[PDB]
Amino acid sequence: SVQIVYKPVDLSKVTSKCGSLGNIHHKPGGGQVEVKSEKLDFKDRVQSKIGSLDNITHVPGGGNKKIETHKLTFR
Amino acid sequence: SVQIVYKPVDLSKVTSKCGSLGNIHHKPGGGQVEVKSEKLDFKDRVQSKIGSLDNITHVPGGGNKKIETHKLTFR
Amino acid sequence: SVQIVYKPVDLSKVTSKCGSLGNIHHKPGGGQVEVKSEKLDFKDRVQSKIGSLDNITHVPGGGNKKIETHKLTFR
Amino acid sequence: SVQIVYKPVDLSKVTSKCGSLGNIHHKPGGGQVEVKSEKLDFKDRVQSKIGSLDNITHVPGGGNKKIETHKLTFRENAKAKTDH
Amino acid sequence: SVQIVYKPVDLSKVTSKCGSLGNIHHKPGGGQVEVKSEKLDFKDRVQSKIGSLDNITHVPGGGNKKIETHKLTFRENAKAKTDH
Amino acid sequence: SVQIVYKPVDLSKVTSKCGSLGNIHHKPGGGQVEVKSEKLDFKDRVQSKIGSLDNITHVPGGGNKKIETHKLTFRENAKAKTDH
Repeated sequence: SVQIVYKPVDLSKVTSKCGSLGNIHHKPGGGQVEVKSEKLDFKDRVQSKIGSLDNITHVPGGGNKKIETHKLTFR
Repeated sequence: SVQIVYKPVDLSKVTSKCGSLGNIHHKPGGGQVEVKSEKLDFKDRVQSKIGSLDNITHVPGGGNKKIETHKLTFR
Repeated sequence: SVQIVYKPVDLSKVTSKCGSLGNIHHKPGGGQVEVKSEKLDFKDRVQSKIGSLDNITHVPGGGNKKIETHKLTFR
Repeated sequence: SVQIVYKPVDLSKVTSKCGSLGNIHHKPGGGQVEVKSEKLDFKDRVQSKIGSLDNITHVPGGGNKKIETHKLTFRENAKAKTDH
Repeated sequence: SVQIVYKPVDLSKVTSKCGSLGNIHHKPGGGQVEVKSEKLDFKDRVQSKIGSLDNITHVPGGGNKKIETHKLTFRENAKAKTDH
Repeated sequence: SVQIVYKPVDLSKVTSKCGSLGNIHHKPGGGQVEVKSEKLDFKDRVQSKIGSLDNITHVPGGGNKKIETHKLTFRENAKAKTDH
């Protein structure tokens, strides 16, 4: 007489938390920004920021791969 | 006499939380921004931000893959 | 006599939360933005933001792939 | 309980006088201006100017400017909650 | 309990006088201006300017400027909570 | 309990006088200007300027400038909690 019980239990959790989570920003814009000139003159490939607020999250990551295999072979 | 009981249990979870989640921004616009010139002159490939607020989330990621296989072979 | 009981159980879950979720923005427009000149001249491939508010979510990601295969073979 | 008295007073006096603002007086007594062009060839996205002799005025001045701002803020409350 | 008296006073006197702002008196007695162009050849994204003798004036000045900002803030409250 | 009295007084006297600001007087009696161009050849993203004799004037001055700022803050509260 033969009895096989195959009863594995998976309660696991796989989680990613990526980028900006749960932050508090209080009054971040304040105070003077003054740019006084005669000429501003920007040519090829210029990036300029004057008194700007800029929140960027770039998330190429945070991916999850979960692989499971079950084999019972009886002969 | 042979008895096989194949009863695997999966209660698992696979999760991505990606980008900007649950952030608080309180009064982020405030203060003077002043740009004073006789000329502003912007030519090829210029990016300019004056007093702007900018929230960007780019998420190429956060994908989930969940592969499972079951075999019972009896001979 | 042979008895086979193939009864695998799947209550698992696969989830994506991608982009901007549950964020709070309170009075984000505020303060003076003043741009003051006798000439503004923007030419080829110029991007300009003056006092603008901008929320961008781009999500190429967040995709889910769930694969399961079940084989019972009896000989 | 709460008493707010908001009684700002303006009694200011502003005076401006301007004689001449931004006039063009244009009294050429003689001579000439000559602009000759003969074999021009302009193609994709050309901007061109030949023989500029403009008389131009921009006079936003002479007057006085006041910016005046008041705010009284009483018990401004904000509350923000995130849970996940 | 709470008394706010907001009684700012402006009694200021502001006086401007300007004689001439930003006029052009173009009064040439004689001579000449000549601009001559022949075989000009302009293609992709050319900006060009040949022979400019403009008289141009920009006068935002002469007058007085004041900025005057008042704020009174009483019991401003912000509260922020994150849980996760 | 709480009494706020906000009584700033401006009694300022401000005076400007300007004679001439930023005029062009242009009375050439004679002579010449000549701008000759014969075989110009301009392509991708040329900016060019030839023979400039412009009279240009920028006068924001002459008047007095004041920036005056008042803030009174009574019991401003901010509180922030993060938990995870």
